[PDB]
Amino acid sequence: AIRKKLVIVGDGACGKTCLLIVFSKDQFPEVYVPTVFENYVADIEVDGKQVELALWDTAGQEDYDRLRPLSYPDTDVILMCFSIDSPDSLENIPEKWTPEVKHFCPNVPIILVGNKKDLRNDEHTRRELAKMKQEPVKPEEGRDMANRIGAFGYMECSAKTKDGVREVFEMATRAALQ
Amino acid sequence: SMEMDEKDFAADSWSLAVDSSFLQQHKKEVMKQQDVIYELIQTELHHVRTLKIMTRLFRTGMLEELHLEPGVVQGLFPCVDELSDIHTRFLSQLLERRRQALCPGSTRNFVIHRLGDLLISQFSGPSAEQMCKTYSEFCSRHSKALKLYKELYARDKRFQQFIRKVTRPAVLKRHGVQECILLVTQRITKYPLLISRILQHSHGIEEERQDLTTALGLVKELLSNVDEGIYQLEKGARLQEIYNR
Ligand SMILES: CC(=O)Nc1ccc(C)c2c1CCCN2
Ligand SMILES: CC(=O)Nc1ccc(C)c2c1CCCN2
Repeated sequence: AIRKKLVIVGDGACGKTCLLIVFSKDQFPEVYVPTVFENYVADIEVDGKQVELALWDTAGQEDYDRLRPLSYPDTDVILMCFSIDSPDSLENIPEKWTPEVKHFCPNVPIILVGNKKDLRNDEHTRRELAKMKQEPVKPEEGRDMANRIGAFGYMECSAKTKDGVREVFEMATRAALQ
Repeated sequence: SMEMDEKDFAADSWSLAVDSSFLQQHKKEVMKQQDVIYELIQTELHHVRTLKIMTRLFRTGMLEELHLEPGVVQGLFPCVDELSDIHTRFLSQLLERRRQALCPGSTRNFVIHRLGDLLISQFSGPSAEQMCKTYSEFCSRHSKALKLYKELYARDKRFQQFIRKVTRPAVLKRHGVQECILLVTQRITKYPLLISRILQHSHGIEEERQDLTTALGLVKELLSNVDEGIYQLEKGARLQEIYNR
């Protein structure tokens, strides 16, 4: 089994920690949702190839510009996250996160991931966003941003229900192998 | 880690660690506060364990089995003894606060009501100065350690056999040399996330809310100081490259 490294980036409220927890446990925690994620090495078999995929979170490093890049050495795939209930998290992708990852991880594939997709049809989310003249991120808005930033691909998931979670990590493994 | 502490922190949460008859005696808000405090101590136990793998399994194993050039082991594991001393002392204090709080006749039922003061003490005075000095040094030597590791693994047969031998057991799956270095660098930025969530469930006693608010400010001050004091060292970097930073 070959070893590959994955790092997840995105704004503090993008759901990156939850996404790593749910994938690594293959379950949305029923009793306690952890505050933090240390690391994990997932055994994944994608398209007949066995890989040990090491998973890392950048949560807590968002305000520390000299500590945060220490998470990037030898990264093989980047998951660049935004929350579908937060158009503001999508706006920070093209000129903050994208140029940073392209600088420290040249030629590393980036997958743009739209997290919390279950909130797209959540009435409380729609009412709250309508107060700031906003709405949940549309699928075409996600795809267009991924196209614009030169992402390897665009994917959506919900850590809450687990829908799309496995597919994101299997695709990330495929990207890391290219 | 020692068996006693591993068993005490084996459960996924405080609510699953204590007896169900003891859990039933508390309000929901106390359970939520205790679950986050348990996560802080449990992750500190694991961090101290990462430092022991670095000092005892890797560092000492290389000194006693390999013929590496002098100063090579220090370059692979900068500040590990100082880091181990800081966190083993902090872990000792957290575990003693839990132990003092146990109900008579129990080795698992406890409630920690006064964590704030312990966190203010850890993140102020001489201990904060030592954490700041040690992490500014460690984090500035992070890239150099990874590059030295990669060079040795690729060119030294005896080094490669040593690494493959001591990292083979399944319990070392997440703890290779590079993984340990990144786990240590990431530890300090986990504290504000945990402390903020403990603070969210500590409004019941105004002195406690005030103490955790002070501790959270001190941890952020420390992180800002460490982040401002970092500059990656590079083997073979010339003075001209440095003064043209
Ligand atoms: C979302 C998750 O997985 N854990 C979690 C739970 C609750 C809070 C307040 C929090 C976190 C993560 C870091 C920020 N604060
Ligand atoms: C921490 C750091 O140096 N980030 C970084 C590196 C390179 C570029 C171009 C860039 C960033 C930050 C967002 C804007 N562009």
